[PDB]
Amino acid sequence: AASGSALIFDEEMSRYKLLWTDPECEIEVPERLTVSYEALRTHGLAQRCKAVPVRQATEQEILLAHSEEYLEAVKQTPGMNVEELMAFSKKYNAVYFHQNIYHCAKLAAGATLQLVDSVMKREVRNGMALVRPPGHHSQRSAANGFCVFNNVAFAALYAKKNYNLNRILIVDWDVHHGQGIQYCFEEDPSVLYFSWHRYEHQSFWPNLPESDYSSVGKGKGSGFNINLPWNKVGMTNSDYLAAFFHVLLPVAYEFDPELVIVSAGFDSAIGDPEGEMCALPEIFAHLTHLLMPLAAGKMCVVLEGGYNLTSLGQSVCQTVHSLLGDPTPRISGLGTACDSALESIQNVRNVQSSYWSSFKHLAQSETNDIVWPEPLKRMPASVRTVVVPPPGVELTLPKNCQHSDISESTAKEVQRIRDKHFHDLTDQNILRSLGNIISVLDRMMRSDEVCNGCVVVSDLSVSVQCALQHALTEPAERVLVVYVGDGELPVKTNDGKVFLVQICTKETEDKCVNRLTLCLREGESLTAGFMQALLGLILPVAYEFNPALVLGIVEETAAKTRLMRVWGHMTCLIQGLARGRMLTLLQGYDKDLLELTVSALSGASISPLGPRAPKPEDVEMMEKQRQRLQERWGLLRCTVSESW
Ligand SMILES: O=C(CCCCCCC(=O)Nc1ccccc1)NO
Ligand SMILES: [K+]
Ligand SMILES: [K+]
Ligand code: NA
Ligand SMILES: [Zn+2]
Repeated sequence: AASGSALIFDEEMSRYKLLWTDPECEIEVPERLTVSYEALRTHGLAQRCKAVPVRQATEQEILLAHSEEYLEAVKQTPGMNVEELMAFSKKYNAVYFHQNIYHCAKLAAGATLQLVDSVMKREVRNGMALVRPPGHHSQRSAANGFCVFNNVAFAALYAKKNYNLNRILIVDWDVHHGQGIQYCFEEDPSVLYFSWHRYEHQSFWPNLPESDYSSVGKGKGSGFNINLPWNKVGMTNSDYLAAFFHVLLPVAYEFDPELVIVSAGFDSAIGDPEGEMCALPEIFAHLTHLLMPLAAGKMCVVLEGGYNLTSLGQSVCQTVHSLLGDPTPRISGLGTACDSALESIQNVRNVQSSYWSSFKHLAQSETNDIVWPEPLKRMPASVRTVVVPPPGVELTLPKNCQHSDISESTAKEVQRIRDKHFHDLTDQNILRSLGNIISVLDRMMRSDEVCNGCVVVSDLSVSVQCALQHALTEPAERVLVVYVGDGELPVKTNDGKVFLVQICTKETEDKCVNRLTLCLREGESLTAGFMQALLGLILPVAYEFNPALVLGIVEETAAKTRLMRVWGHMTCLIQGLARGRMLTLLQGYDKDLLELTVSALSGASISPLGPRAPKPEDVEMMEKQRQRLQERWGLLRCTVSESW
């Protein structure tokens, strides 16, 4: 199984620049590459990636996406003087040429192909190519928007041809629309293109009607092009995450790509003079993290734009941190997307409802100078995951996992807690597990040596009570509890410090807004239903709640239901919260569930779900939960609110 993250970079790509006055092009500078690599070096991140050399894309590889006429014309630019390069540049929109840009364009494209090969050959899990010139605007026969050749279109075409892939996801989170990519794949159902972009009702460059939400693809490709236009500037973390939870992720997990390619322009970040958005560099840690469970982790991140040298370096670092598996930063202050964003989101969801299961209930009425704080450090835990199996059970752990050793003080605390709240308890196995829970929690909370943990337990109520209560003291300001099982737990949600997600079998009305109860009907559609709940309900609320610790709980009766085909996906996605600090209590020994839990907790790749559609009874149940909760938890909203 693949390990490591590739970093593809070469300083030759900084050796072309603009040679005449052009206020429109002067932002695209060599230093974008320099500053990004050096930020990766400053933070120790480049040193932890597998350096993979660049190469030239061959003529045959260029012709996968471009015409002979356009290649032949670009092939002449190395012989041109400055006057001739100016004349040639003026034939295109917002692009400049330089004696060395053809060379660099072949390197940017070859670097991307190097990244695809490394990932697809399983030499690395994932990676990032830091390239110039960018590519997502270039077209079959035109340079455009600082782009000469379409680096990301190459990668998907090349991955199709040489690895016989049937499903490729391209995510373009650059602030501009990648119209070159859209045109390349508009008729192709094998490539799903998603782009958000500043649009402002078509007044923002490149000013194209087909960058609107109504362009869904053409022909056999209808439904595999998704445009989310931003019609105001100032979009925040909340807007970007609303886009992911309510548009991109439901479609991406249903598509089930075999490879993910990211057109990663960071001009969508705060401070950028082109984007004028307000999302913090830390959001890219989460945009990367939320997509990493797809395609068994096979993700190729390719640099596009980004022009504020400061937010550029920080956003590159946040992305590579997540590719390397470092713990995600906590995102505070999340809430409803703004009204303009909710309008764009509801519009794209409505036009896409003809094509995607997650949105299908919408189709009929029966169914429905700028400055910001420096990012904190993101250091991997010495031991990522600690595991406490039943006594005697030895298991093969991934290289970054360990078994627990109850201390003397810990043992005194269990006696104290025993001598207050469970006085008639002497079952020295339970008392061992309570020492295990406290020992694990103290390593998670106090030390940065250990990130998360999993403890197998016998008695739920005493273990849950001591886990939760021990977390609340020694401050964990807020605790998210995720319980798979029936019955009521010793968990009080009447103070705002605990949010409880319960996935159960009995349909029970819940009364207050700090509890989300999901009764999913039994059957084969249960896997699709849980995934829809996870992306569209659980993750929006959890992200807004912003817990300091996550407590997972699985009762023994549920440990062999179809609902635990998704346990790995939830465990990976839920580590976007609380900087990955999650304690899981498994009731009873299940060898596989404990293996899967530890695997996901440790950051391993997880198997795809493959293939369908969920029961309409479940969709109605979930939308009733959204109605009940979205006034309190605005990140749940995916429509504009009713004005009174
Ligand atoms: O980042 C990019 C390319 C940016 C496209 C060029 C912007 C168009 C423009 O008109 N820019 C401008 C002109 C004058 C003054 C300031 C900006 N794609 O992802
Ligand atoms: K974009
Ligand atoms: K397509
Ligand atoms: Na021009
Ligand atoms: Zn851009």
